[PDB]
Amino acid sequence: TFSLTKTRDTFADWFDAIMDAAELVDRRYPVKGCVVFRPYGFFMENAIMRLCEEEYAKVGISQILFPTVIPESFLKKESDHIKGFEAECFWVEKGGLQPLEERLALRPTSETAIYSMFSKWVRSYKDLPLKIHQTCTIFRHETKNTKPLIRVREIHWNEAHCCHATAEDAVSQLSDYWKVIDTIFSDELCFKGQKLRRVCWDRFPGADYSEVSDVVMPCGRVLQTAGIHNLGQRFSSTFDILYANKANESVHPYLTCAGISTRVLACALSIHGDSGGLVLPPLIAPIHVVIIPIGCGKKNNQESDQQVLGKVNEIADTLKSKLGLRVSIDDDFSKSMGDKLYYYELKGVPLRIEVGQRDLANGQCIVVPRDVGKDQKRVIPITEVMKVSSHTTENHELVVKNVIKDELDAYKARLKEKAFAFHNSMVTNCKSFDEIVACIENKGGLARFPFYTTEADGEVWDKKLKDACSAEIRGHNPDENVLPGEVCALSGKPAVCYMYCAKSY
Amino acid sequence: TFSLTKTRDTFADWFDAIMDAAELVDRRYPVKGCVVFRPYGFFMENAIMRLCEEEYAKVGISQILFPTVIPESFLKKESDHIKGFEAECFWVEKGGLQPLEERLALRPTSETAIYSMFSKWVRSYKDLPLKIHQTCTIFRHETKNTKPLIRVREIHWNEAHCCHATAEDAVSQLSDYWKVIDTIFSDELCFKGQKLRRVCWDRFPGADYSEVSDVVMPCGRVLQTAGIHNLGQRFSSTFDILYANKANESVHPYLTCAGISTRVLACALSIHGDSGGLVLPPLIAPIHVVIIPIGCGKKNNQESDQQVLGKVNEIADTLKSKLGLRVSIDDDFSKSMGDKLYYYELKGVPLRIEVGQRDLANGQCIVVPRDVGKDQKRVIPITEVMKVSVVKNVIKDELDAYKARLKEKAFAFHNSMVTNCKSFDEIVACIENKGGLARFPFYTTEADGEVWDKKLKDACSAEIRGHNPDENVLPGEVCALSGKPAVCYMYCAKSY
Ligand SMILES: Nc1ncnc2c1ncn2[C@@H]1O[C@H](COP(=O)(O)OC(=O)[C@@H]2CCCN2)[C@@H](O)[C@H]1O
Ligand SMILES: Nc1ncnc2c1ncn2[C@@H]1O[C@H](COP(=O)(O)OC(=O)[C@@H]2CCCN2)[C@@H](O)[C@H]1O
Repeated sequence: TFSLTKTRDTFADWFDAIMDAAELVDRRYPVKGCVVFRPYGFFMENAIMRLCEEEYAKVGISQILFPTVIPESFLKKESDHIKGFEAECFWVEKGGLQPLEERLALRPTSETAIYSMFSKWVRSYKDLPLKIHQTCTIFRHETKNTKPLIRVREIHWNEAHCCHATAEDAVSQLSDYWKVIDTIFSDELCFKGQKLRRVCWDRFPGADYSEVSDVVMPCGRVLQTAGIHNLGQRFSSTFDILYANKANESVHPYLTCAGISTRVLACALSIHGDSGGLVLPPLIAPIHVVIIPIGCGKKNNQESDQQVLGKVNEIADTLKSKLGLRVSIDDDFSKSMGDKLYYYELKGVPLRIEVGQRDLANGQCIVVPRDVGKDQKRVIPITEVMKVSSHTTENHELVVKNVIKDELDAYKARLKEKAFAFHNSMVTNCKSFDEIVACIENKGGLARFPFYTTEADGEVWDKKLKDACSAEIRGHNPDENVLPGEVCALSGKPAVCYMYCAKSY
Repeated sequence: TFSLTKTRDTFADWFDAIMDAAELVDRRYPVKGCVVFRPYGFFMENAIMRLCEEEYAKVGISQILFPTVIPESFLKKESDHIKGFEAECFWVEKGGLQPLEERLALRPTSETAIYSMFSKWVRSYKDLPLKIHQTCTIFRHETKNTKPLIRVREIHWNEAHCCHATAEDAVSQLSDYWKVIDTIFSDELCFKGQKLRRVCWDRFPGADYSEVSDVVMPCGRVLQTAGIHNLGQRFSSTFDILYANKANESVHPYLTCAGISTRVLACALSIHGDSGGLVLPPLIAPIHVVIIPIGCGKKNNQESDQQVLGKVNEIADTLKSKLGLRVSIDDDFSKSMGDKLYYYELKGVPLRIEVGQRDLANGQCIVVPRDVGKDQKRVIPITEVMKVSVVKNVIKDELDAYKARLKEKAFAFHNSMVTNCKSFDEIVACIENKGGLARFPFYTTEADGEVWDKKLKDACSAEIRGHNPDENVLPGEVCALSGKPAVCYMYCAKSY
């Protein structure tokens, strides 16, 4: 029976227990770090990735699918990329009883395979921009201490890869990627991450620079939940991607990529969760609304039951047909309300509506959002609940309005406000080594501090911080401008940026 | 430039040529049988699997995702299953530079993985039924004569697996799978296959029996394009799946499964295609309607061009926003009208809308369906094209009429490729000259029938595919081969 307040000290146990109790994943598959996505959990993952796919389509990035297997000669082409990943590669060496003539790696990430094909698809400036993405699984062997969604050896994800005529287009693409992240993470999943330029000594292998969303988790560690990279022209030279420009000069195009995985789901579940279990944003709720008939099955009350059950159906049909909501009806009269409520709250269903004989007589039903619970139940007339208004805007877009929709939207907005407040509370300004360390140890989250360099010699301080408190310098936000005359918290030299330090997953 | 006629003799080449010219897939990925799905092709495959997912969801089959890797120990548990699939296993043997403790197989199909987990998930009758499906790729190493979508080594597919309390529930599940297949194949993709109980000597390895859709391709060979299987209790025993029933008895549940792959897309493209290239059912058309401004860029005619382009945008906006259709505008004036026509013809765009000054002055536009072409173009008032009011619109009507024309023709093709035979000679003669499916009354559905299968393969390289149990045997009907009373009508064909 799941009942555990979700705090810094308890989160790790809370997460493992909720994974099982809500039947999201099954870790008992006998391959370490390869977890079964069970139905209730997979619906959430699929919803997140479908949204990504949909949003990528709107900004001209086309969905494709590559094979899982990458030939060894592809994977070894780019030096810095392969050294970064070679320990992570599963190798296929036989087909049946016979050895393959060329070994095949299961993709740890798809740059080497995709850019080998870009080399063929890109011959002229006419072929650019070339923007694709795929939703698939990748494979990482060396992943240690596996945790569902957060650190696994088979990882469900989406990767976008774009080929650009110029440096400026490449830079502009990064903003397009960030637009999609904000839509997914904040507008839809109601949480926030710290946007950073990753420290240059820990860039994506092969990248010219790497930008990330480091999300504060309830334990106080950060989780890298988006990776958005400018690969420059390095891969284009290695994989011989060349296009003839308008002057018929042969040019190496720029490459960019963006990746999100099951960690996005990890964040949404973890940040919004409470002592009763899950609290799901509407996007990823397999059931937006559970309607529960109450007080049925009484003696010589078969007629009243039919009327109650009849109205429950008319509510369900309106919510499904007119609003597109996912609705369930729990008409199992053997189960007590206590046991039903436990279960639906455990599973994080945003709204329950209770309809019974008495309330039906008064023309009312009870609507209870998941985050605030029974104490702040809403009495809403049944007529109002059935009330749907619609209009068409200038752009011929249908705008539907309804109280249950309003309640879902208000629910989202409360989750968002609470999640953003949590993030904001876990960014702490520090003016010294000691203040950063005490923050990491006592509070967790991100320690923000002015720092003297964004260049490679900053790694010296990354190591001291790691040794002192196991926190690492994650990066800085270039859009945050340092005040003149501010000094570096660590060296005393003039500050050129604010670095962010944290314990990482 | 693509202009290959699509006949029984040219189909194989026609298929290879249009895969490339339409940029559906890319065979130049240098692992044999592992092809890239390019954007235009992937839209199609994705539309088909999303529909399958949606339909399965509507009948209580929930989507899940299992790992790609299956440990060797799991894979070898069911004797006939492993004998059926061992040759086709890619074996993962190293993690980094280090050999793996236990070999991992890339899933050739997921029964052994999934039923190991059913064992853990099933405890009592209240856990049943348990119904799942997944869209993913599987791996079959031994596949030869690879051909995109039809015969590949990495195969994009959907597989559904259900666990049932009774034998009757398992039989009823097969009917649900079949309704979904009919929806996808016929209602949406506008083609037909022959439903058969697969001959018992050629069942799915580990199945009690197999049901299939064998679809007639333009070359006259048949392609197994759906596989729907009753696994009985065999796997449940092997993987220790047990449930406590209402009377607290420990009993084995019944398992069923169903699979569709990239072959569905293959059939749709192949059956509807013509000498101009693809002809796409609306479900898999990345673009339903291409709108083309015509007669623009003339000397001193910039005013009239912006009127034409303005109206072209108004039509696109109405079709996109009000009706939900996928619409593309080709206003690139640097390209010839001939090159545009050829391209959208080749890519199979259901409808072409042409808008020019001349037609704009009469308040009209030209609508050309892809299947019938410019000889049967429609001249439709623009106000009617813009009129939207169940949603009704003349362009939506043209897409529906187009869809119905595709179905009628593909169904007629199927029907013309089923030939009734009353003797061994007629079967051989049908197979050798006409192709398609040879249907004949036959004395048994059981294992002794394989003697005649062997004789037929030796004569003309055709095999007995199976029989449809729904077909009534005419009173007094005799077996075409033995003269004994017929108990079924077998279907024989050359296979892919
Ligand atoms: N073990 C794991 N378990 C779960 N999620 C993970 C794991 N490892 C990484 N992720 C998730 O994959 C995301 C993208 O990977 P990235 O940042 O290294 O960039 C790229 O790879 C580029 C972009 C696509 C093509 N390559 C990571 O940010 C993390 O959220
Ligand atoms: N090499 C290939 N290339 C393209 N498509 C293929 C290929 N091989 C097979 N198919 C396609 O996969 C389908 C399912 O395979 P099935 O019939 O043996 O049944 C099952 O597997 C059960 C049901 C799912 C879980 N197990 C085949 O009908 C064919 O359409």
